[PDB]
Amino acid sequence: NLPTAPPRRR
Amino acid sequence: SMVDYIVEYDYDAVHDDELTIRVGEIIRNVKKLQEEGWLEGELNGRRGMFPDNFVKEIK
Repeated sequence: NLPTAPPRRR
Repeated sequence: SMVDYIVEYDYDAVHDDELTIRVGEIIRNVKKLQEEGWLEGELNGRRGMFPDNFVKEIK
């Protein structure tokens, strides 16, 4: 199970 | 005091303020900045952002 990086605030 | 994190999953930087991290590395002097879901810390002489679900806090 690999993590997905959370979106940046951008 | 200071907070360190262990890298548990590889991550390649997508923006220039991000760290490229590799399993096993220790990120040091970690701080929560304004940004959600991300942390900031020192690694191999530089500072940068990293996603907080790729890493485990050393307690």
